Amino acid sequence: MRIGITYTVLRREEMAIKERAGEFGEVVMLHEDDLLFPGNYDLDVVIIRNVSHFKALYTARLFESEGIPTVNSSRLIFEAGDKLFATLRLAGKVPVPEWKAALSEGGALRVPDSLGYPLVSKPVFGSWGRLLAKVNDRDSLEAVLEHRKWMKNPLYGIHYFQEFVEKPGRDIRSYVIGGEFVGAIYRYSNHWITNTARGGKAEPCSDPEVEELSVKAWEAFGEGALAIDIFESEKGLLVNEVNPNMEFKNAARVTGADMAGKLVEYAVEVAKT
Amino acid sequence: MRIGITYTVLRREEMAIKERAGEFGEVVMLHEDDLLFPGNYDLDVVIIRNVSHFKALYTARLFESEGIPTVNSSRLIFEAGDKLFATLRLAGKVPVPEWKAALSEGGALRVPDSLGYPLVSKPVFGSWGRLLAKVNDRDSLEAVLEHRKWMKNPLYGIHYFQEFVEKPGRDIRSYVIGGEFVGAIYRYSNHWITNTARGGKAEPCSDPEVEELSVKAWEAFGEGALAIDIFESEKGLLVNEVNPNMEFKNAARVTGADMAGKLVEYAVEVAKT
Amino acid sequence: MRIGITYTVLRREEMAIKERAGEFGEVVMLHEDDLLFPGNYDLDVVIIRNVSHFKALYTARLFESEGIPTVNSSRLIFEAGDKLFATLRLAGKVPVPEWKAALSEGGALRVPDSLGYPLVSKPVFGSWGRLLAKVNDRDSLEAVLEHRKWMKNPLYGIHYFQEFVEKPGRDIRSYVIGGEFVGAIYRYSNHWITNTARGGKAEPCSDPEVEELSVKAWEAFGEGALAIDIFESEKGLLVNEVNPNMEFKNAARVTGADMAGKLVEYAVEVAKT
Amino acid sequence: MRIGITYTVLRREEMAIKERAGEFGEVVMLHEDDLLFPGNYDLDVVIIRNVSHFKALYTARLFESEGIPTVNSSRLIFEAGDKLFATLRLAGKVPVPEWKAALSEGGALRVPDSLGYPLVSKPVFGSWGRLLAKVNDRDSLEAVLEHRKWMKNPLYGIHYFQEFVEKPGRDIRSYVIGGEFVGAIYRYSNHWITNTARGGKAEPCSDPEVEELSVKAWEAFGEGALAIDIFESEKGLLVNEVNPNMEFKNAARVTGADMAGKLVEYAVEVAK
Amino acid sequence: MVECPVCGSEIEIGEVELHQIVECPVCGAELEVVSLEPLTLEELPEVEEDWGE
Amino acid sequence: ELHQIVELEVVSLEPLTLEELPEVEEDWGE
Ligand SMILES: Nc1ncnc2c1ncn2[C@@H]1O[C@H](COP(=O)(O)OP(=O)(O)O)[C@@H](O)[C@H]1O
Ligand SMILES: Nc1ncnc2c1ncn2[C@@H]1O[C@H](COP(=O)(O)OP(=O)(O)O)[C@@H](O)[C@H]1O
Ligand SMILES: Nc1ncnc2c1ncn2[C@@H]1O[C@H](COP(=O)(O)OP(=O)(O)O)[C@@H](O)[C@H]1O
Ligand SMILES: Nc1ncnc2c1ncn2[C@@H]1O[C@H](COP(=O)(O)OP(=O)(O)O)[C@@H](O)[C@H]1O
Ligand SMILES: [Mg+2]
Ligand SMILES: [Mg+2]
Ligand SMILES: [Mg+2]
Ligand SMILES: [Mg+2]
Ligand SMILES: [Mg+2]
Ligand SMILES: [Mg+2]
Ligand SMILES: [Zn+2]
Repeated sequence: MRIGITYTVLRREEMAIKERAGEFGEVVMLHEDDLLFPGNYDLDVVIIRNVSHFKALYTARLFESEGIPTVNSSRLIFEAGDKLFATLRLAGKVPVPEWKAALSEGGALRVPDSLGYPLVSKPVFGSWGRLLAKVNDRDSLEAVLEHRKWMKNPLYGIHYFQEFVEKPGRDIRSYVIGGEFVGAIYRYSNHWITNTARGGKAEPCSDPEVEELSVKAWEAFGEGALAIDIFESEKGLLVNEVNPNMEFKNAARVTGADMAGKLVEYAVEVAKT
Repeated sequence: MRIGITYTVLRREEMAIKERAGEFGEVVMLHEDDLLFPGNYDLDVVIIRNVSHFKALYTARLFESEGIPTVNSSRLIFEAGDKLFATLRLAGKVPVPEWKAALSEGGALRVPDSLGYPLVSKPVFGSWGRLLAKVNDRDSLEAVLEHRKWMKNPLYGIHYFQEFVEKPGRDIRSYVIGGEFVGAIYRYSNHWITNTARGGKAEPCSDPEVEELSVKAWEAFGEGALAIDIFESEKGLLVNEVNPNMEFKNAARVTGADMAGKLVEYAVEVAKT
Repeated sequence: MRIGITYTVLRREEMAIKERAGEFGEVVMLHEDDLLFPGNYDLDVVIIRNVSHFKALYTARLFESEGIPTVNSSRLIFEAGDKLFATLRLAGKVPVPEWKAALSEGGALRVPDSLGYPLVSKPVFGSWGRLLAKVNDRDSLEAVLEHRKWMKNPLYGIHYFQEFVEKPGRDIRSYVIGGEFVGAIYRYSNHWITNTARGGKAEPCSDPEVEELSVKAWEAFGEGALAIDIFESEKGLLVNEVNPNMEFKNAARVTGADMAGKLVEYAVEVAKT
Repeated sequence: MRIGITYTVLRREEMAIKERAGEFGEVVMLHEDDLLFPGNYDLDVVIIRNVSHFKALYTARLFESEGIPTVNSSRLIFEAGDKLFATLRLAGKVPVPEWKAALSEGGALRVPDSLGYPLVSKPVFGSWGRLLAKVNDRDSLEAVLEHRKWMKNPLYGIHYFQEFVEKPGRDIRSYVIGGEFVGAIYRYSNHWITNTARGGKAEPCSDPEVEELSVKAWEAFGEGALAIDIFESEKGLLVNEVNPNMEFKNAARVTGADMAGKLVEYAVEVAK
Repeated sequence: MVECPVCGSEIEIGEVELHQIVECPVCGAELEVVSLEPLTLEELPEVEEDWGE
Repeated sequence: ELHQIVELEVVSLEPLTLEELPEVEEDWGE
């Protein structure tokens, strides 16, 4: 067994992954500088851990082109990592917040017609609560769309919105790896954006309802290791987002769950094919 | 006489300036491709018509370095063209809307303690009504700040704000060339952003109050050809901003004033000394 | 038959497609401002003509999510429109120029060791010859990598290179729709970058080998309407790129082939699928 | 306008040429049996279509001797119809395959020292790809020379060779009349010898570079109606030979170009 | 007829649609029909980094 | 016509009779 790990920096998650991988075989640490394709790699599986979402996606695809399976796969990284492609796959399978998508500034102006105010604006490829906006009226919608318009990245021209969900000072982060629920936490904040990357505080979550919903959300995709984001609302639990390059150092610390170990065990299962 | 005209694209105004000059001497049309320094130019004065404020600034400075005076001057383009530098120059001399400047996101968050809501966020270097935001609450302030942060043009690190002024469906654009008032117009809209670039419609303005106030605003700078943006408010006229790359085609059309001709006269005047 | 056409602006292309579509059934012209999802659309097929590649990609996926088939599909728009994903798909099946991909500046620095100089650098998602660079040495490689690093778009951090092919003052552009070759042109230019967008000159190409190779290149994807880019080299024909939102107005004029009609005929075939 | 056409058999070529000539004026079909010199011929121009190259050459010269202009001229028929004379005329002006000529078997044996193997041996006066040999080594070279030696024709004692050019399964055949490009085709074959005469298949060629190169190649001679043979190589386009009694039935069919019309239109220009 | 915003000339463009691309017959300016009810031409917006084929 | 080749060579008119084309010589062609 030769297990590759691709990485930008080695965060606590990557060091834990490395340790666990070493229990199952030889570990090859592959910084981005070490990635050059086409190339000659002797690897049974690669665990994709690049901090950049787009570098993760492309490095998965390139290893697949070399016949080396990858956790997560390029398909899952692309679909799960995009807010819009992901809600499309979740829709009809699990409950989700009300959402709307437009393809231009002029189309986006009509989004409140369906969703009302306040609504949430967010970029399709982001993470860590980046560029999330709570929009309470027309003037705010205009300001957000004016700024998106002048940003260089064409992806900011895909306009994705949700109803603002009134959560009870927290949201839920769960983990499902290969169909197995591995654990969940609450992320508490006195700001409506609860990411731990923005100061969110982890606490263990043991609601049996989130376990079943989490597994169903994972089954919408049918593969891989996913960190799933869930909201409590007056209409019950809603699946917001899924994430294909999970961070978990706070979640593992707070639950005792060995996310790293489970991730590596899944990687070893995919290596067998 | 040899009068240089520096331009990005030949249109009505540049062509109008070309013919008014030429009545005084030989006109040399200088496309941006023709601008190379250090260089041998034989010109008595240059009329700076570059569409880019920044290219205009450097073009002015470069001709000055060859001992060739420039309308407008590099100093005036700098001071008048930057909204914060401009309002600082205006602050003593004429009424302006209440304003605030901060140097970081954290400072900017304190702005509504001074200005109240609603307030206006805008870039210091912008024109044509681009990136203007009317900010009605904290959520919107945060959104605008988030988006400015991720644009990563260092200029957006200067956070300039004004109170939102309740104008009567219009604002005023007046023209002062070498201290002489040459004309004013109203710009009408049922959106609070009244730019003719933004679909605003121009009418003649004859109000002697604005003529007085326009010359006073010009005098705060003491040189050049300026277009002057004035708001009518509950508390009287206010000078919002000044502009050293005066567009006038609609203003001249609707007023019947010869802005082109006045501009050229001033330039030959500038060429004397 | 209700045939949707999705567009940013109506070029000759879109006008001709609209004409042809009208002979088969009812045409629904869908500007980007009209695109709102989830929505209530009544369409048998949509022809995807958005000028933005990413807007094309996302609108295709959205219509697919409403059960409406799309020409081209979202899968083909993504794979064919990404240089790296396309090269990976082509590499089994047809000759392509030697290429390398790296995920960091550090890794990109080793590319000359494989490809030699001169090499060509290009972004994975561009069109019209945009950001193509001919890199003759290490100093130019560094400059190019330094600029790509500073640019905002994370996609510019995926470093795709090719050997510089010495072409005979032109390249070849061919069209395959639903597996049928419809025509080809030479694109002549005095510059190594030959796109008609800047602005190469079109001449008809009757070369039967380009016809055979173009059909093979199409078969590597196995669907849709593609504009294929082919280079002549001392080692023979090489397939460079495929384009899923074909322009053809010059190609049509110069060959007399009805690209627009063929595209629409294919669209009615997928509508009945 | 009174136009003579000399022929051996009435091929598709000659029937089309006759029809087109008839649009301009009076046509006189002259079989070789009608050719006797000195004689009295009342003709403004003669279009030379004899199947035999040498018979074409001499009948052109004979009509010239009676003060009757000829398309092609005897000079062009000789210069373009001989591969050595033709490449010497081409080599100034357009790219050609590397070539060598020797005047004896002993000299011919040194040709591989310049050209290398494989090389192509071909007779100086041939057509339809006859007697072409791809020579891969010295034994093959010796065999070709031994057989050329034992043939009657003293023209086989002019030893003309080219480098073997790796073509992409085809070559190109171009038509230039009076300095005007009229059309081109690819000739495909599974064999390195691509002549339609030996089963080559025609496809239309619209390559602007073959048009340009073809006109330049015509300009090396500066007159007449020529079929031009071009090879695609890893060095680019090479002009191989030029042909002064062009066949075109397939080329015309495949391209839709009117080779017969252009030929006749040029002949009456030449007549006046 | 309608005024070209680059040239100033009055031109006939025929039976155009909204957002249609037109070339001015006098100055060769590439233009976009941005309105029909009041017939208005306009120069095209800036090319984005993902525009094309 | 008196020498048309047809799918060989028409040798005669008065009594119309077809015949095979002659021997290909070493200078025949284009
Ligand atoms: N529609 C919404 N209503 C309420 N809170 C939201 C909504 N969308 C996002 N949030 C908050 O912002 C956080 C980040 O948003 P998310 O959609 O997960 O994007 P990211 O990929 O940046 O984490 C969530 O964990 C949640 O606390
Ligand atoms: N503080 C404000 N209150 C009300 N309206 C404003 C304010 N600032 C700008 N505007 C409106 O927006 C327009 C454009 O703003 P301006 O400051 O002139 O920026 P620009 O230089 O982009 O024109 C003004 O003409 C005015 O109609
Ligand atoms: N590796 C290369 N060698 C030589 N020329 C190239 C190479 N790559 C691109 N070009 C030239 O630049 C043009 C544009 O490049 P291409 O890869 O087709 O990108 P685009 O999608 O922008 O058209 C090509 O049509 C060709 O003329
Ligand atoms: N030097 C060569 N390299 C490759 N192929 C050749 C060469 N010479 C001749 N051929 C092939 O043989 C054919 C006949 O050659 P050539 O004798 O030059 O014309 P022809 O015999 O028809 O007058 C050419 O059309 C070409 O396909
Ligand atoms: Mg996320
Ligand atoms: Mg999240
Ligand atoms: Mg392309
Ligand atoms: Mg291309
Ligand atoms: Mg020959
Ligand atoms: Mg030949
Ligand atoms: Zn015009």
